[PDB]
Amino acid sequence: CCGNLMQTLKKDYRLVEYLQAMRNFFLMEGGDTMYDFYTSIFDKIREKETWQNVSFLNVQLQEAVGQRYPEDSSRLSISFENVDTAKKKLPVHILDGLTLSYKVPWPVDIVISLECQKIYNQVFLLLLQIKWAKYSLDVLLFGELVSTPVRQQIHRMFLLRVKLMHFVNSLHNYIMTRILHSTGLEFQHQVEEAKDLDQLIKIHYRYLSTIHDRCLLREKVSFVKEAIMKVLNLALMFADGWQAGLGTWRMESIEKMESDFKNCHMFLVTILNKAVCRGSFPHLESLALSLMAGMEQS
Amino acid sequence: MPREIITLQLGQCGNQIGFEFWKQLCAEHGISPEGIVEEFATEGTDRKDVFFYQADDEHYIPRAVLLDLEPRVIHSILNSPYAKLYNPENIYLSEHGGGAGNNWASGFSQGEKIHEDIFDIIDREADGSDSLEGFVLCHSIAGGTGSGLGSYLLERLNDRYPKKLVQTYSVFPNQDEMSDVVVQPYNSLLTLKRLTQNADCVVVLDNTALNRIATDRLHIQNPSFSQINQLVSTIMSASTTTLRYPGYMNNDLIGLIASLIPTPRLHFLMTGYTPLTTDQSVASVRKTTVLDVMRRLLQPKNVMVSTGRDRQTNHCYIAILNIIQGEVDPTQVHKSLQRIRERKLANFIPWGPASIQVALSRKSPYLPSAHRVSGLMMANHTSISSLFERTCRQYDKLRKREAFLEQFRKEDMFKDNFDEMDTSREIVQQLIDEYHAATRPDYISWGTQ
Amino acid sequence: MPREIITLQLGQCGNQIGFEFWKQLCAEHGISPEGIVEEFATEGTDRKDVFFYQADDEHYIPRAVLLDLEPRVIHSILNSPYAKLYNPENIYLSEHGGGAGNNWASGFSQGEKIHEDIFDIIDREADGSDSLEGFVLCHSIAGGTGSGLGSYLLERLNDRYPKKLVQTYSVFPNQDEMSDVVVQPYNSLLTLKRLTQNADCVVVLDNTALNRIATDRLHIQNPSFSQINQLVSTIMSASTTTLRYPGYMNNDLIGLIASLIPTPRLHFLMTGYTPLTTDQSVASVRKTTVLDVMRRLLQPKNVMVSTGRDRQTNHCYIAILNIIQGEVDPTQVHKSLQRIRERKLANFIPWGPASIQVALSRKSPYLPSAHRVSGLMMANHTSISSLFERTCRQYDKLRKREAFLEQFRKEDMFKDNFDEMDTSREIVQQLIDEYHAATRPDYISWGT
Repeated sequence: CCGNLMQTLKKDYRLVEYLQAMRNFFLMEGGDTMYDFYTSIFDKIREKETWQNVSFLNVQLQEAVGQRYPEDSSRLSISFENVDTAKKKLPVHILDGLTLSYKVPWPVDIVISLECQKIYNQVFLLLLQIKWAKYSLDVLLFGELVSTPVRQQIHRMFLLRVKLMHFVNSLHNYIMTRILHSTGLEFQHQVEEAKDLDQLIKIHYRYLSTIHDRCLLREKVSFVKEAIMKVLNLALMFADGWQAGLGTWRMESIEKMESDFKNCHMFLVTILNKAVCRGSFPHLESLALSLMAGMEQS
Repeated sequence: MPREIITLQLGQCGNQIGFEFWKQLCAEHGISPEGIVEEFATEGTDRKDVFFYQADDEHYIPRAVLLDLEPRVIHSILNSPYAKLYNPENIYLSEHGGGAGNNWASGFSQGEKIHEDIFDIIDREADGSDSLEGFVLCHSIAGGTGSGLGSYLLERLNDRYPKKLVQTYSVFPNQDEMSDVVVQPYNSLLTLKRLTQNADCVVVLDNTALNRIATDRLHIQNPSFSQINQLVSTIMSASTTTLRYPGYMNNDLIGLIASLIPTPRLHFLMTGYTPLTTDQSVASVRKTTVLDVMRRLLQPKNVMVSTGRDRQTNHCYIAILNIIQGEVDPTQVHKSLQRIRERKLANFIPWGPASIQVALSRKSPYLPSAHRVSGLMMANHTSISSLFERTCRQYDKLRKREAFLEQFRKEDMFKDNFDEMDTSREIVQQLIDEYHAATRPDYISWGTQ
Repeated sequence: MPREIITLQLGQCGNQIGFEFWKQLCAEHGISPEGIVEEFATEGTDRKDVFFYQADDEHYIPRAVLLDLEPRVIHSILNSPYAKLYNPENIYLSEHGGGAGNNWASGFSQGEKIHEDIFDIIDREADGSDSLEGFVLCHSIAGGTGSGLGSYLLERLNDRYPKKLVQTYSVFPNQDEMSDVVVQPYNSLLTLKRLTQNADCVVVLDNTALNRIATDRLHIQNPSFSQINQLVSTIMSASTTTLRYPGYMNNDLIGLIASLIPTPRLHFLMTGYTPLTTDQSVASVRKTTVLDVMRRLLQPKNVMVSTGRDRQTNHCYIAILNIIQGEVDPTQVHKSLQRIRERKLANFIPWGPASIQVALSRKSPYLPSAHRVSGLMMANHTSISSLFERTCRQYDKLRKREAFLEQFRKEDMFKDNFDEMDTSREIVQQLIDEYHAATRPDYISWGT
């Protein structure tokens, strides 16, 4: 009976297709379309255009999805709430008002619960913030800095930007590949092994719990989450200075930003060391090692 | 949407490289020589609009521009089976067909003569490009046609797209062969001038180094120019696999290159490819691990650049990006990076943080991969200055003898003086010194007056 | 009953344009040049009674009147296979064959000499029309014969059909081609005068824009005057297909033009077409999307009006209607509207509701389309004022300079002065200002 039920669920309710769509949208598996999307979003933020318009954001999202995934374009919906930038000082946190929704049919909506949908949306929001920071660092054009006369200071600021970009990219790659990609492969394998609907529900819940743990959402990592937020805020300030260019970023300000980055890196390393010695996040040691990987010991 | 890329093929060598690139891309994507998708190309996951345009409902045309000052190569390309692959409106051929006479200045003047036609082609391709990032120039620096046309293309791309990035596939002259073109170092100098002033990134492809790599890695005793072009086309295919197979990383050019280019002047990139196999050695599927892959990539026999052994300068890698394509275990990637760091397999700049970035990518589904895992290495290594220093030494050796300069003196750019060559030599000297400095902690003050 | 349209062909150039228009309509409706329906013309979905009359129980004749002051074009039509398309009682050919000498006044005087005959022809065609809506004049405004004869035709349509609409096709001179008609600015003035006073709607066709489209879109390196007239006739056919091929919407001329004419005087319309393909370029079926079409339509190279760069007027669209003919997917239309709105491809009047209307129409089964999907846009755009302002400035410059007026001075309309040209220039200037006003909230009073 359970085999017949699982076969019916797989064939008629496209459960695997729904999970693939979740990967495309929540996990940004549609990397080309989501890349163009997040690049347009970061450009709108850089252009100081109104991005906090749910209608504008939803129109751009529907156009992006309809270009590459027209069938999925009708089930995905995005809403945008204006994030109070005064409270959320990190430019990545401007996106915290975005709410992505995916139309899950019955009876699959029993599997993709509102709490499941909330977790997926939280993961999507985290990925969007990471993509926003990534684009902000990648889109930093050297020509924006070329206007300032201090060639040596400009070069030092560019090298500090390069180092910060390498660090942030390393963190992003850790999350995407070592956390997100590995957990996606594990989830796909577990879903392939799912024998019954209750087993499938448990597998999905385990996947979600693993993401939530790796997303530092547990209270036990609240101090770690805050430290990560501090480092992300430093990265956002660096991206803002890069967008302002060296003409606005004076050598004193570039040196100050480099000092703040180094201090944040030292603090993060100390926090990671304390956590590893506490044994609470041994998997983060590889992430901690990766974040200290290739960073010069200042 | 894809970021469309216009490919600029300059001179005889550049046009041959472009033709072989388009052939390889067509084969990998299942595109017919007429631009029609082969029935086997069922994986609609590739972004053709990045590199190809549709000429009709069935024909995909490469976003490639073939520019030559000599008609022989363009006519040979147009007489090949791949004549229908490229959009004909993006092909500018010099009416005089005489080439540049191995004079960079003559090639530049020919580009100026075809400036209107070339920029009309470029604009037509830009309107045919949904999200044109910039232009990719394929040319040789040693000849007249590929070098001068490359300088012209760089100038016109800088003029038309001054806010857009310009990447080039620049074939550097063979440094181990005695060039019969005594003014080749002058031509090379003019090309380096244009790359410094009007290009944003110049990938130096030394035909001597290409032959050496073919010998050591491909087991090709005498690499032909066609074989070098096929190797370059394979490299381009591997670099575009992430465009044809979208994935977790390197989904955009700016995201890919941001980590590699710390300063605007430090735009000289070294490349690496994996797996490197001889055509005969496809047979044995070695269970290579990500660590094993990285180890094989680290062999100088597999590096497509022959940097000299400088004994005085502790040349080091400024930055490394490893793009890995195929079946990759993330834990294996992590262990590979760990082993690379632990083994100190790469020397980094002493003046800043530097590492080997590793990207794992899916392979293109339309191109059958003989390897479970494939990889591209992008690296910034200070030993590339030894190539630049060698080019500078060759320029100084030719300029000091005024050898074969009369062919350049026929062209207005070099008719009265060689000041463009001397400025190119000075810029290349400063670049070499900075690259040597960039291997040193004093790189913080490198390039300061 | 269908809203029949009478086609008025004026002067040598106008008669050539009308002949090519009737040829295109016949090809689209499967009508032979002799007036016989081709066996392939099985799609009875077209409204032939709008544009054609039956000459006999079997032969459908275009409702076209060919009037010229030069015998070359009219004689070529009467010696062509299309000799039977036109009503012979509606064909006036000057015995002298000398034309108007590129003088609008001579063409107007020739029209005046055939005024009685022309209005008798128009009335006969109206009685042969079950529900004649009005007269459509096909002419060039730049020559002498076609311009003056066009003004005469507009006057006679106003006299004979004062309650019926009178549309004119007024060809503005090519600004990139040297016009052989030196009096073209005077000719343009006379045509603008008649459009203001005796025509109800003037579609401005700038030969400069037609040439630009021929070069970039039709791949015509040197568009001939005949080629320019055939391009204009093709554009008019594509824009009128929904009148000639009846469907769910735009089944009458007045319903079509109502949205286009904000004021009775502000009747100067601009046209656009997308996707544009040359007849020769049929080989490569470009998968043009409705969104791609709409994006191309916003390009000035695709606008059928060559407007100067006016820096003073914030030119905007007063209204835009896109008539799309052929196989159209509603989802593609939706994507096109989305792309147009997102890209802000049209700025509208602030004084009334305005949008880019999209009509999807089937293509004529009898006319081979070089484009899998094609569309004509008819739009009222304030940038048309820059074309109209340029025409007005040229008119004023010619009248003030009496340039090429000596050929016109032989005719009474221009014999003593060019005051009619100067008043026409002033009216066209007011029209330009109103179109600029039509971009502004004061558009409610535009054309006053």
